[PDB]
Amino acid sequence: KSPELDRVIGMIRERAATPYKHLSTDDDRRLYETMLGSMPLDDDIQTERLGVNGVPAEWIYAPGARDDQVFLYLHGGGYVIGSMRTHRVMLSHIARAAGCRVLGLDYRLAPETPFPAPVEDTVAAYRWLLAHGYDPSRIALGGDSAGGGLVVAALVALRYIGEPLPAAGVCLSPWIDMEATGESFTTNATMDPSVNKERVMWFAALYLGGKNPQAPLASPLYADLQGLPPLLVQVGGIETLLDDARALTTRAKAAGVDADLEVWDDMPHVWQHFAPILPEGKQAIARIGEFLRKQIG
Repeated sequence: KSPELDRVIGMIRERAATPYKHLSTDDDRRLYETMLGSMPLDDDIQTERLGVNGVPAEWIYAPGARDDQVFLYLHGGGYVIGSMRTHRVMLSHIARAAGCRVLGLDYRLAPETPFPAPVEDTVAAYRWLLAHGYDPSRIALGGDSAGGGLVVAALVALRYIGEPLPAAGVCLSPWIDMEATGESFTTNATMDPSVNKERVMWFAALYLGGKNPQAPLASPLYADLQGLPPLLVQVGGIETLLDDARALTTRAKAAGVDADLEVWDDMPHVWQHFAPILPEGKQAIARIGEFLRKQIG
């Protein structure tokens, strides 16, 4: 009922109103860009496009950034849409809050390049960091929705191929279950203005390219989470993805991982995206900054 929240909900509903199933993939991508395009990058943010082991990526950082601390970021958008164009402003807020550099990946999207391309890209990028002298103890992975699941999957993959693990993971409204079996997909169906089971199914079919929906790297709900670094998980109380965040946290703790779950009342899917215009978004990002400062600081 805050005016700021009302405004965010309005922007979300305007996008969510448009029939996406009749749109070309690129029109769906652009529709996402359109929603977020009204919030410009601060004038003092530095960015640079580059390839990291072949993956298109972008440095994003505010003045006074510690150049040795890196938040490797995986954007959301169902593994189908999203990019630094949609995510760079939020990332600049996190960068500034954490006092670190962000390295955001424009990782391979489906249907052009389906699962497990994003996991491969995340590993390639992390290997690039290590090859260029960044210390695992000063690197954290982060991601929202699809990217949030990808953080977990990438961490498991890295352990499986014997890479030194990074210091932490951050998951924002993580999507960890291709089949959308979480009960909140039923109970929060009318509470959640952004995300519903239909749309998730749409993304999963495109991401999977016919592969097993329960594959641990697509659905880390089924992955071995042993040995992962401390996780911060944020999610909104009205989200259909609420149970994905809870299930991830429960499974991580059972695996002996240090996982902290924050359920933010009344907040929509990836509300941190609207930090420039939403107090709760700035508050949540401040929390992320504190977590990163603790882990990679």
